[PDB]
Amino acid sequence: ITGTSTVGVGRGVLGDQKNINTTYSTYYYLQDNTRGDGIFTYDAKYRTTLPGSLWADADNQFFASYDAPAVDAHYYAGVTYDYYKNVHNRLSYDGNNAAIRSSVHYSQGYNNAFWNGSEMVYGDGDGQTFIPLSGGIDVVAHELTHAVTDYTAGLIYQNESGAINEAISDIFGTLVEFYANKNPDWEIGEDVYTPGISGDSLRSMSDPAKYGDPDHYSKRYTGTQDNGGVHINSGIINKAAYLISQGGTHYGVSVVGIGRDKLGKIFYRALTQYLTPTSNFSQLRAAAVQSATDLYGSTSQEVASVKQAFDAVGVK
Ligand SMILES: [Ca+2]
Ligand SMILES: [Ca+2]
Ligand SMILES: [Ca+2]
Ligand SMILES: [Ca+2]
Ligand SMILES: [Zn+2]
Repeated sequence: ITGTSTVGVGRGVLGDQKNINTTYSTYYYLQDNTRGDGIFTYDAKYRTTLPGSLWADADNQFFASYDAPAVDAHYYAGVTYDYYKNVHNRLSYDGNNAAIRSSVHYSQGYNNAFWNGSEMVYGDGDGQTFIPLSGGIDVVAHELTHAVTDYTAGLIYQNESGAINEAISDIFGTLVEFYANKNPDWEIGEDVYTPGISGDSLRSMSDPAKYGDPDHYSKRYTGTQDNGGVHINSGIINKAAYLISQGGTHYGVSVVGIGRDKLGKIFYRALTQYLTPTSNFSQLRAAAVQSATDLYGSTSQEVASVKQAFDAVGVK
């Protein structure tokens, strides 16, 4: 829509108040013109046709409970866009400022969120397993990082490449959560997963085995479910990424952590310059070693920690 940029205020899924960038033209729309070619949020109105209607509001105030998921989708897409721009110098997911689109209230009782190839889609949850999925900044950044992967390495969504694709999304979703300093942690989806239980989450990067995911290459899932285990075997990479950052001893192998910032520089580099559509875990290891080598030198501590981390999860 063509109109005047302005700022509205609302409340997100967890009840927190925030300012959001809106556009005025008769109504106030959720259209942020301050970032790239824009961030646009749509109402799918409980249907599955996409994208739905650009979200329109009469007074620029978004405190209705129906508004909550739109507020957070719109706001967290802007925070993810800022993370990629400021930290990695990348302009939107394609690197050329592509418009970012999201639809909320997709279907009824839908317990998922996803990047479909052209935009982000978020269900409201059934209210028991999940509350509206856009309330989780790690979930929003996870889905938006799939768009980044799609335009760069192009990892196919199955078997080891799909597991890497998923791990990349959990790593950058977590790094975005630390960037916004929103009670950060190494768990995924804990702000929106099971509102009746405290403490749990969908997946853990610091201890994937907590929920039954593998944390070692010898425990990988080799069946056919979940497209060959893309959400299961990602735990091996997540654990390696946690160790590179934080350090620790895992199955007897000691890793000195080098921190989150270096972790994000090494993996962003591996992702945008060395990973290809069919890369497997062993190729991920070699891409990560080469990336740290490029950035810090072959006899740096950084290269040494990437190697120990992959040795600790059994990836050679
Ligand atoms: Ca309103
Ligand atoms: Ca958190
Ligand atoms: Ca988290
Ligand atoms: Ca919970
Ligand atoms: Zn994913």
